[PDB]
Amino acid sequence: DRVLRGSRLGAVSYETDRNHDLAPRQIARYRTDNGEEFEVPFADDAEIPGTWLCRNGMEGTLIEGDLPEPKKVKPPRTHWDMLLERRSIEELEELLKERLELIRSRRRG
Amino acid sequence: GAMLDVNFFDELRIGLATAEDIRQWSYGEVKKPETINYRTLKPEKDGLFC
Amino acid sequence: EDESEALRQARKDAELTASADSVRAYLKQIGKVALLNAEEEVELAKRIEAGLYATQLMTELSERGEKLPAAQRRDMMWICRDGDRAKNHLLEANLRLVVSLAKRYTGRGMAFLDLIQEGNLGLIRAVEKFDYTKGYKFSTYATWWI
Amino acid sequence: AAPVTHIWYFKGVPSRLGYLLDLAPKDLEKIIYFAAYVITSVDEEMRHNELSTLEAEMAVERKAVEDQRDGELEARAQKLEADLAELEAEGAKADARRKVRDGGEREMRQIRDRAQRELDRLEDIWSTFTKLAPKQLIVDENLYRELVDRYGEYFTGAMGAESIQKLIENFDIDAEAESLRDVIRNGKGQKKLRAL
Amino acid sequence: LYRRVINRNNRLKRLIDLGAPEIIVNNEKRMLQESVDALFDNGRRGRPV
Amino acid sequence: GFSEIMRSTLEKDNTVGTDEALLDIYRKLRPGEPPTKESAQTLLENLFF
Repeated sequence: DRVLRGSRLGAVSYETDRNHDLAPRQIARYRTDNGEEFEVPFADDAEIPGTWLCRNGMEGTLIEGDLPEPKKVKPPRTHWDMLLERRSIEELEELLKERLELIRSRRRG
Repeated sequence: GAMLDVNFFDELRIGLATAEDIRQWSYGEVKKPETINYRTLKPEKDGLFC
Repeated sequence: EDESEALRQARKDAELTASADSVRAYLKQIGKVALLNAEEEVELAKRIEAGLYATQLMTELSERGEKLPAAQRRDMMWICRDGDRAKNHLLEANLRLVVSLAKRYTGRGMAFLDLIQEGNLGLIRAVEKFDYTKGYKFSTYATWWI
Repeated sequence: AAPVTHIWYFKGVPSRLGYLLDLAPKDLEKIIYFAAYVITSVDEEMRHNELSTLEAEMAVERKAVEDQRDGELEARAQKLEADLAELEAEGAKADARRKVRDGGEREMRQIRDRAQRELDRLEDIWSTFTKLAPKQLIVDENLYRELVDRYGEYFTGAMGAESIQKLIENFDIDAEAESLRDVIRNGKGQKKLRAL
Repeated sequence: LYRRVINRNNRLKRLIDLGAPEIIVNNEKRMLQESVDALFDNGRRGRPV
Repeated sequence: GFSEIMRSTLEKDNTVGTDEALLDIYRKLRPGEPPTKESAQTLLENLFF
């Protein structure tokens, strides 16, 4: 019960498109693992991050020898962990000896 | 050839594009099936509208 | 009749059909393995836990460990393979339960096969966290996760 | 996460993948939609000498098959003499005292029927392994699994767009086009039209 | 269509990294293949989406 | 009896037996499902009656 008037979620300004001066800027050279190089022009006064998500789609590091060592998290949950939270070492060793005796009796009896 | 399309053309070559051309055209790899944040109506990170 | 390989050849030649609908293809695929009872589930769960402890013990004794005897290392690898064989067997047994549960969440939004796949992933989690000493049936625990 | 075939080069009025690889579209839909395995590669010399060694293996296995068959025959003769002893010494009908004889006879007939069917199975898998070749489809999953877990050497075989990519990998257009030029030079009839 | 391809690709990656039997992974790969074919030409092979 | 067409088809039938007809009906109408002697017993009686 209205008029179909659409608008994309974003504004359109118009200022002076001058290219004679800009802000000064650096260029950081990022490198992924598979021999790729990438250039990302940051500004001058900009804290350049040691890692970066590259255009290729993989997390590339910075080519300067920073060596940040971010100390990543543990692998979340294993089947061994879900076994160990409900069993104990001696009971698992008991079932291990049970299956060892069964494979022995199947092998030579 | 041309990429800024100055209306000075003499050919239009079609071709069967390889994966090395596909990942050379693209600017970033989309990796999430999201379009727009439901509350602030901003384009989501790493979505189809990032 | 019931013999002389007429009906047998008919069933065999009708088994090797196209079945272009992917749901019918997957259902004919999963209607293959034999269903189990509680004793088979008990046996497979014990074999899975034994194989998991054996491969964790071999992971422990791999680094800084011991050049084990040949029989001990060989049957250690045997138990390590048997655990994964039992796990694949249990998942392939209960695929049909995942299908029978996910037949009812259809008709709204998602397609059928995606619901089947998400049920399969929940069944993976249920067979990872299932316990046998509580004396219950496997469907009783697995329905929650699925 | 896994390769995918473009639909314009698989499902056309000429299927271009089928014309390139010389496959039937009925077979191509079975390959790239996970309905049938396809032999992507095979060995020659390993098959050449294990032809002799594995036919010796096959003769050994079929000898053991026939040993179990005549063991079933001997057990049938033992149970048949037991039926004779429990039939032709007491008071019974002359047809009812041979009803167990006919039951044991039909039991031996169905036992050798089962034995001949698995004999046909072993002959089939051996002949198929001898006549193995690339671009060959293998329907009947059980036969492929038996062939793989017996002869995991000598060949590889996959199923799907990865296998199609392997077939396009192991491919030369020069010798294929030269063979096709030879066929349109010398051939006749239907094969000339197909080669064109 | 893009969301269906993204969903099934992420689920296939998770199934491969998780370690699943051949039936589930084969069905997931044929699902991804059918989704990309439906993206490029819906209604070409089989029932249209 | 009078129909030359019907007697020509009844000679060109190449199939004798009710179950022999039922397995052909089931294998051509079903195809992709293994036949059994209770399914063809019920399939035709489900379709038209």
